[PDB]
Amino acid sequence: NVETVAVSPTICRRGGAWFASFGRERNSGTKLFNISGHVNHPCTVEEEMSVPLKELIEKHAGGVIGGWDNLLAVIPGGSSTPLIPKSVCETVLMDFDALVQAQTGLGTAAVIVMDRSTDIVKAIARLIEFYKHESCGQCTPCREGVDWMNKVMARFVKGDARPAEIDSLWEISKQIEGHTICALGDGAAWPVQGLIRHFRPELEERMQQFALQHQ
Amino acid sequence: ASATRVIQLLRNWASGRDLQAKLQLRYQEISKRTQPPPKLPVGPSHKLSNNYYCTR
Ligand SMILES: Cc1cc2nc3c(=O)[nH]c(=O)nc-3n(C[C@H](O)[C@H](O)[C@H](O)COP(=O)(O)O)c2cc1C
Ligand code: SF4
Repeated sequence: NVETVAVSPTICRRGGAWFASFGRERNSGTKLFNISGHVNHPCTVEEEMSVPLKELIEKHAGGVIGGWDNLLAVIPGGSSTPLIPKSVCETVLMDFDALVQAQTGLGTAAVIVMDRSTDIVKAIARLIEFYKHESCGQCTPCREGVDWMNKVMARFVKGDARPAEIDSLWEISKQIEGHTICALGDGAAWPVQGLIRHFRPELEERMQQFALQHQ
Repeated sequence: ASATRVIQLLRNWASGRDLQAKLQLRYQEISKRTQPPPKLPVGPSHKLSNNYYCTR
């Protein structure tokens, strides 16, 4: 990666120990951070590895729009990583191990924040549509299953589906992950899993509202 | 059954029982030859998840 190559000469000049002094064990160094979405000051900043997410947002991004209580969800490491809600975002650190223990992963350290005035299902569905448009089509699980996920997700936003399917969708994602040639299939499966795991009531309520409205 | 009273009594007495109670000819008590459509439920393997064929 560009960042690894670009930091190697400074590591050589200043020493491995100087770089290793930062962060926790097995999480050494300083990492570039991108903050985007529903923040007052979206920006790119360089900061110590194991920073808290809330500290990073409140210090460098100017805070989440409408105050911290207005936070709904965060995707901490780019679209591939699953999202985490406010309850876990409160006291989570920004590194590989800590973010894995939160069932997400550090990824590329691309924080994308969403307040409570956005449609979380719509945002995840847009990410799935991006993945559908970006798959190379070489192997059948990614090609077929990501197209299928895209179609299911679009229906989910509307609420046109039924409650039983959600589990179906979860199973479909499992089938894709670990069965493809490359990790694009995993990167499409994980956001769906995160959305299901943390916002199943929202999907159920949307389906119920659609069923009530359509009789 | 359209049988007269005297004929009914004679056949009942010859048979030794009441024949009008249990007639071997069928009448309007059978079901109609046109019926409403059925719905016909599905079986237990019609789930959308937790339904892998290797487990059944
Ligand atoms: C679908 C997909 C897209 C990727 N895109 C990039 C990318 O744009 N830039 C990048 O540095 N790594 C990308 N990666 C990860 C690369 O494999 C990575 O660069 C490689 O492992 C070496 O990176 P490293 O210097 O961090 O070890 C991508 C991986 C996948 C599965
Ligand atoms: S998982 Fe990777 S190799 Fe397979 S179809 Fe998707 S992009 Fe192509």
